[PDB]
Amino acid sequence: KTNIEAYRDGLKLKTEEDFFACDRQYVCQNYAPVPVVISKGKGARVWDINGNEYYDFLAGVSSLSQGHCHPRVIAALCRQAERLTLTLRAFGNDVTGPACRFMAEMFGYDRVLLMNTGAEAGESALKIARKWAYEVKEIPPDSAKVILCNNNYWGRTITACSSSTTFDCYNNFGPFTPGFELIDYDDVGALEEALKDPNVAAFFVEPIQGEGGVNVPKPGYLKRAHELCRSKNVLLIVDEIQTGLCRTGRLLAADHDEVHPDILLLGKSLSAGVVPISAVMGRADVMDVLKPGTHGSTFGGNPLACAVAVEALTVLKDEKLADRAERLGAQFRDCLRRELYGKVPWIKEIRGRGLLNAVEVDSDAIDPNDVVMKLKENGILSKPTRGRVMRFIPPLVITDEEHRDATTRIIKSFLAVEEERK
Amino acid sequence: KTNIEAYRDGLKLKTEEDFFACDRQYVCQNYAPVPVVISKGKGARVWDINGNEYYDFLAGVSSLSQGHCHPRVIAALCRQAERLTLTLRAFGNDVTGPACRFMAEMFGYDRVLLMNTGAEAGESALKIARKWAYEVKEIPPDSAKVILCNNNYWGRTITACSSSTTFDCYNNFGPFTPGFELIDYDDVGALEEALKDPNVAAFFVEPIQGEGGVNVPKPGYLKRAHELCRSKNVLLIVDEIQTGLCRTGRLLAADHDEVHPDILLLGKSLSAGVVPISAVMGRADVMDVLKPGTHGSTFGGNPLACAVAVEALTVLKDEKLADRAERLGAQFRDCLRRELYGKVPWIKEIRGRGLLNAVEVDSDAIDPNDVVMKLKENGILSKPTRGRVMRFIPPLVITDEEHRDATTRIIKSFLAVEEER
Ligand SMILES: *Cc1c(COP(=O)(O)O)cnc(C)c1O
Ligand SMILES: *Cc1c(COP(=O)(O)O)cnc(C)c1O
Repeated sequence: KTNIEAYRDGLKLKTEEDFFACDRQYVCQNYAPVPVVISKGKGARVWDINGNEYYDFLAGVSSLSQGHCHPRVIAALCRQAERLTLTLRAFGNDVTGPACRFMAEMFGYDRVLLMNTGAEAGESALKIARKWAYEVKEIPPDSAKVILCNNNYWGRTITACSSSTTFDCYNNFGPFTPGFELIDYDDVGALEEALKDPNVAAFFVEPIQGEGGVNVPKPGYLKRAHELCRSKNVLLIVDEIQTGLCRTGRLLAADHDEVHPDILLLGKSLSAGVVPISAVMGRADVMDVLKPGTHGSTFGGNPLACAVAVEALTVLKDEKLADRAERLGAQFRDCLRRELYGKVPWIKEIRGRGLLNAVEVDSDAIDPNDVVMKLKENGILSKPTRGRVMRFIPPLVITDEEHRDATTRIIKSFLAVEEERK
Repeated sequence: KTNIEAYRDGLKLKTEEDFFACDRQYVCQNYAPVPVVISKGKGARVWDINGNEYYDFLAGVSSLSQGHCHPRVIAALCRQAERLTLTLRAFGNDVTGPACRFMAEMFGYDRVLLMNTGAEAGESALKIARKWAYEVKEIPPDSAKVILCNNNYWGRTITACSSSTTFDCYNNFGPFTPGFELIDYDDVGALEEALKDPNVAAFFVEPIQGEGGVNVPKPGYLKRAHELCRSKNVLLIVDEIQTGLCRTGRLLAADHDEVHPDILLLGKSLSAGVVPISAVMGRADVMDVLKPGTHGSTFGGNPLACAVAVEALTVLKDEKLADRAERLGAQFRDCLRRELYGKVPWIKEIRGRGLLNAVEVDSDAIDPNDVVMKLKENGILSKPTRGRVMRFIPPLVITDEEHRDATTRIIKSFLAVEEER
């Protein structure tokens, strides 16, 4: 009945290959997808166009923590969408303020800036940190530096490309925005050395590196980093777009170290995967550098996304998804270590916190894509990062039985690829 | 009651003032909003929390061309939202491909890249142009230049600030992304000189500058610019995020000059103001420089936004909103000119195309905000740009009866402010 449905009917796409070809012909070819055509999602499950069921073990890289099509989130979208979707922040409305209050109180910050994407949240935090460094720290104009880590990921703008160490992310996209010092991740001594520069405005870091391969730092990393930064009046910007909102077994992964970020970033599951909405939060004397006219966005803070975000955030609490991720995650890692370590020599490491988990394989010893195909053959959808880091990031709403079943299927896939190697 | 409704009820916010104080306390204060508290929108109209009606003459700066809460668009949102909203482009789905084909065919391009915001579309276009210049033009490493115009606006990223001449956009946000050459808008000679640098990858331009003040260039500008760029193998990137999608009385504002942009940007009304979705479109040999892993976005091309965009775009066609914009916009400029030129001396110029109109005032002879308040007294909601440029950007679905009424109301507001002068 709707225009997309009717247009699609007219195209007579029956087979999965009919869709792959449509995609190849008309869609900018900047992804290499897994060959599946998903048509429905609910909770931890998706179905392809043929009625085949899978567990979704990417979940939007932790954008779907609440599950696909969560009924409450969908009801809140549809109720608000019938009333009002967009005013701009040029006009007041009856949603944006309350939603920013809800977030401010939930995370403990004076001010909430709403943007659309995670990359926009990072851009906005860097602009805040620079303008603050210039106007409050009074460092010389154009000299602000931001420290970031090797293999960081914060998105795909030119400034993010300019602060990346991933070849594909920056190659042939220059010239680059200046002002970035890259240090190793999970290395406190290198941070301490970089903090000797009094031009540093901020250290920008992930509690666990997401795209970089689910890299879990050593105990105390973030606590120690924060102390170093405070002692130099340098802002700690913590990117929780992938790690935040219950994924690691706590509300924020920073909580594991009892760290309250000077600037916090949220996105992804902030909307339960329904619409793009991201947040930058911080104390008043930092956030208030963004005076009227100095920053903006058409859709940032639109009342529809705000309504969705408050529902999505409430589901996290009501369904105790932090406790669920903590419990199931510990079990997943325990299972895989028990049944795969030793028996599968080409597994380099099994790592994670909560339900942010990875199995790094040795890509010289095995074709990583065999594991991906095999997993799919056994009803598990995932996409690696860096070729060799297999990722297991299911929605947090995955039931005990679904998780047990999935774990069994996942173990079986690795063993099957190992058998096949013989 | 959904969570936002129950939470808000608990805050006991009754007056407009209660809402403004809530904003000042919790919302990052990077806007100076007009004092109205909008609760609902329908078509060209909105209502505040006390049930006062207004005409929306900002329309999301042309994000709501289809009106607030277009029933077909909202029905499309809701139907798709029950089925599937996000897969990532890491997995296929049954929506993204067909929506991109729909777009490719409607606008006549080989490849469609879907992103979320207008800024992201601009970023993506600059990346494509730079990479193409390096890989196809073979210009030296890090040497790509992009030409754009004074008073341009394409967003708020650091790289957008780095290429702005607006003090508030860029001030204290550096150091800046290199590789930009700013020239005057609506100046073909300046473009021709700038194109002498063989390291230019692209000229990035708006068919009418939006935030810059609804600056309508001289006849032939875009046509002449495209020819100069082709002469030098430079890409013409046309930002139609504000001007496109029937706003100026044509499908694309570029159509006024019969210009097919080498890279086209859409955004805003691409979703009828319902969810952020933006698009970058271009020929295959340009767009295919974005190889797997070289660009991405979590929400870019998500199925929900696709279903919305297709419905949004079908509305524009089905409701003949280009013809509506042409016809009403001409009637608007003619009435304002006839009743305001000569009678109101502080109006510098009345200008626009279609329903992208502006009235620039002289702010040494009048307070800009007096006009804005009298408009609001008279039921017309607008926000100027650059202080002195009043903007009249209603939804295109505004009825004949509603548009005559609004036109009377705006004329009455300028005349009342002149009387009070
Ligand atoms: C995915 C991601 C981003 C960027 O979010 P987009 O919404 O895709 O721009 C930023 N930071 C981290 C840690 C992420 O995982
Ligand atoms: C509003 C606008 C943009 C930016 O779009 P956002 O979605 O606000 O980032 C870019 N270009 C033009 C011409 C615009 O009017």
